[PDB]
Amino acid sequence: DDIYKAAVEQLTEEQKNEFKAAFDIFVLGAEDGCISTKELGKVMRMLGQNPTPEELQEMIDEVDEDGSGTVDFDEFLVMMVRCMKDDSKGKSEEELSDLFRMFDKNADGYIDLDELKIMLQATGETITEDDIEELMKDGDKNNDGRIDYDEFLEFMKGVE
Amino acid sequence: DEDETTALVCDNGSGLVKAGFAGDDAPRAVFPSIVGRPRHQGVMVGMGQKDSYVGDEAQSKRGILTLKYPIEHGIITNWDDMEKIWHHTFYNELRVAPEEHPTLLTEAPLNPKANREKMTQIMFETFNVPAMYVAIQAVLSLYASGRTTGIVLDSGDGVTHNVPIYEGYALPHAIMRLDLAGRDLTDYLMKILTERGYSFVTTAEREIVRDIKEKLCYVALDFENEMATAASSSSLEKSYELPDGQVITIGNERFRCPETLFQPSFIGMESAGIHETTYNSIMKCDIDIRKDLYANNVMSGGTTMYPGIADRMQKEITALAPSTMKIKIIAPPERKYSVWIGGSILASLSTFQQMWITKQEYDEAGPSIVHRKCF
Amino acid sequence: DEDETTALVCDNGSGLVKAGFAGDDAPRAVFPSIVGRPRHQGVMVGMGQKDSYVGDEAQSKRGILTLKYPIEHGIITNWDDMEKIWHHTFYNELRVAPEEHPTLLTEAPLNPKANREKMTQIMFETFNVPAMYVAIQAVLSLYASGRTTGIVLDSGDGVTHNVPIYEGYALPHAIMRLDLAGRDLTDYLMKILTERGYSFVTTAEREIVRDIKEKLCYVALDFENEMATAASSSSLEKSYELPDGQVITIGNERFRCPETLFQPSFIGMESAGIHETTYNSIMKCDIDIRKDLYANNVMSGGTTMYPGIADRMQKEITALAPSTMKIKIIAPPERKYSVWIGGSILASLSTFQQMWITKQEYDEAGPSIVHRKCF
Amino acid sequence: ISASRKLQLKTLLLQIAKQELEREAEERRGEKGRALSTRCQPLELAGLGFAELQDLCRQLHARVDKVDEERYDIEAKVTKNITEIADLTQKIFDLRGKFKRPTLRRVRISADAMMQALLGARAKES
Repeated sequence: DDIYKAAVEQLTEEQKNEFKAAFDIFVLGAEDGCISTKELGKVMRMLGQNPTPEELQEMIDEVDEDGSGTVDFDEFLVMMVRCMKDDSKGKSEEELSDLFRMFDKNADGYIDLDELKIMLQATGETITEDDIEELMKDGDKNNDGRIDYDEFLEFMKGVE
Repeated sequence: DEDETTALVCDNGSGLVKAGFAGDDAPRAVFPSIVGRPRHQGVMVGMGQKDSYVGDEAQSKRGILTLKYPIEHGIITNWDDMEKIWHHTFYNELRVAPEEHPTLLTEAPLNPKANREKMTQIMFETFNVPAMYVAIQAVLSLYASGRTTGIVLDSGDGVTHNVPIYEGYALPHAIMRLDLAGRDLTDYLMKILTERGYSFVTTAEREIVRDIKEKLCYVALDFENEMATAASSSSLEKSYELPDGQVITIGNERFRCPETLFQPSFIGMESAGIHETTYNSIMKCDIDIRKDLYANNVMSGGTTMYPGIADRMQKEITALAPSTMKIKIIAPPERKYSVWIGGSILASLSTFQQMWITKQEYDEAGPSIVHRKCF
Repeated sequence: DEDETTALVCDNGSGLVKAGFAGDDAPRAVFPSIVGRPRHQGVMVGMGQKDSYVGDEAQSKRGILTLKYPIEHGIITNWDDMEKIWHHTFYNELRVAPEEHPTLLTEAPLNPKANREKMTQIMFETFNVPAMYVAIQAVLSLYASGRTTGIVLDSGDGVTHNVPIYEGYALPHAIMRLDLAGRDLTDYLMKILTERGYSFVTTAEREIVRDIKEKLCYVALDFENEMATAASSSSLEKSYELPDGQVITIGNERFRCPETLFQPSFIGMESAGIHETTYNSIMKCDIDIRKDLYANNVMSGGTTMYPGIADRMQKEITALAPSTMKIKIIAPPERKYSVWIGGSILASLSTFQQMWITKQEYDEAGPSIVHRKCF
Repeated sequence: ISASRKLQLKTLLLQIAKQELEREAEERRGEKGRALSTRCQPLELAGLGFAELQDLCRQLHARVDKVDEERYDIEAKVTKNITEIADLTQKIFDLRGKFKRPTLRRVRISADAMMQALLGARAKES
């Protein structure tokens, strides 16, 4: 729901305006002027294909962080760059063990916030405690305050 | 045009063939398992006109064709016609040559061995496929449904298999195969529609009755209560528009035809129905297995696309089952398509890479190899 | 996870295994002496599934496993399964590598010497235990019960040993060994439950009957009176629930199973019963020993949990005994577990620290050392 | 924290854990070289006499037996922990599984192919 914004950060803006016009025809004949089910449907139809309104409304909700339920034009551009091949490859358990022995400098089987903090400060990017905090919390689904190893798989599942 | 040298998957039933690539969402195309042939003398010349039509071609030009099904009761009997369906399926809709792609085909474990041997042989000798596998429709149904344990009630076009699987193991002596399926329900409907004043006898008429059944019929969670009203009031009838502009309606026949699944005697079959077979498959399993199978009856395949069936089955098995015990039904929206779905899942598993028969193994062993390596 | 290199204590019988650390009050884990193996052909791919299951794993996955007991009437004959039971016990539940802790195992003195030699060998040659000590169950029973003197009545699942001890010394000529135990009582129950219409033959079914016995059976002080009552009234019937929702109602079979301990002919045994042998163990001792053994008849091990057993045994011995003499039975709550407790007590006694065989004396002498160092 | 920030945070974190894996491994490997020089110390062959070298070969062959044995014990233990990893990962993976199944779709018409089937020539960056 955000990685698409991260990818357009990597992509250009000419694609954004091409999708502006896209959205415009994606609602050519719309009921709501945004992409509901049938709007995305006529998108696929102009694409030469015929979709079902369920997955339509779902890709509508596949970005839905707040529960917005619809395709805002912003959320629209999100959904349209969702389909460009920008960042792939779904990082997971093996290299995550290789990296978790490090990320668990405490070797708990669980990344305490100590290691995550230090390695973020090492990341070179600006390090907020919103960073380290959200990262601890998303890792730690048991919410132990420490990112378990499989909670670390969660922590680095796919994030290219 | 594909981005991977993946396996191909085709659920070739007695009804329709669901075909696509392993690792994809669904089938790229679904074809009738039909090869059509003209039954009329031509008068105009330079009209094209094929000797035979396949799949959707067979139905699109059906007005003057007789339509035959190469597969019946789960088995291919006409291998030449299935090669034709496959050539079309693979090259025209999937846009793939099997020569470079492993191919997975499906059957029931109780179909004659000839089915698995001809499926394997056609793909290795007429398509030169690098590898083959013949899968269990019940297994594919369990992967699609999210289960390793349960009774798979596939209720297909030509046969119902009824097999208990526990922790990934078959309980094969407990399979209650039933000679009742969707194709028989269609023929039953044709006879009852005749009683109502609408006779159907030729292929075009037969394909329409199947279409009527698919859109108008339902099973009902309680057929007796449904009949009490359906037999008393026209408010329970539903209209169908025939291709020629005529209108046919169905009243309590709308659920009495599907009811055959709970009353096989309607088509002359010596059986008490699918819920009896579900129950007996559980009964023939050990007492420490039964609890998990009661809690996991799995519907898959078509004919499970009848409103009231999940509830009808829960009541019908609960009625035979011991008290205290919880009887539960799995009946996902991935109905009728779940076997294809399972096919894609199985073909693409890392754990399945060694289950494939390669062309070299086939050429050395001959077609009987499918009987020894697949399952 | 233990904070000291104390002895490991494991009482491995033909039924259950009680495992824990010396110096404690109770075993930390209890496992059945079972290794389970699948008896079905796998159907689904990527299902995991073990080649064998041990202890609680064997029972938990038993729906498709055949369950085997490595111990035959008190002797281990299957050491492949016992090294799995021991490895699981130590590695997964007691969280210990025996290499760092001495180990105490148990057995009757009339158990073939081959078993105590092999118990000593498994801990030294497979688990590299620094030391070993195979204990007498009767010794452990008296420590746990607060006695030095008394009769140990230990009918188990395998065999009944019946041994008198006075001032800590055994009177071995007075040991009355019988091939009469819970496994046979269970077999009798399976036959009489069959008489009532409930035939139990498969592993799941055999485990159910064993479970029925443990929860429903009793002996009663007076057998003739309990028999006559059960034959006259439904008031002595008790129900049991089975895994699939079936319910069995059991009448006099509830005490006819346990009755075999007094009536061994029920299982084809040439014996007068446990009370004749308890009585004879006292009788075969000198008259200046007998008075203390009569007053200290001590129950240990299981089957001693049947209500009416302490009173029937005291009454039968009293009936067989001379008048004037006071006969008393000790039947503590630490029943079925007291041998483990005795193991903990013995392993930790300062007076016992010289009784341990080290992995040096063992290696120099060989396996036969247990006969000279333990018993 | 917004999108691209979180992307960069976690990918740079993965790089940092890679660098810590590198430092840990180079520690381990320097330790290897040093410890190996320490245990199995190079031979002192110069000018050694005939029977001297006979007996020395015999003693170093006993040394072969010892060190081989012991590393092989470490090997067997490692194999036991290997089976342990395999079977516990199998176990938990199953506990993980029954719902863990990661899969791919293809109902995703990628926006390259999508926007081209839409725009033709106008799908230049699309």
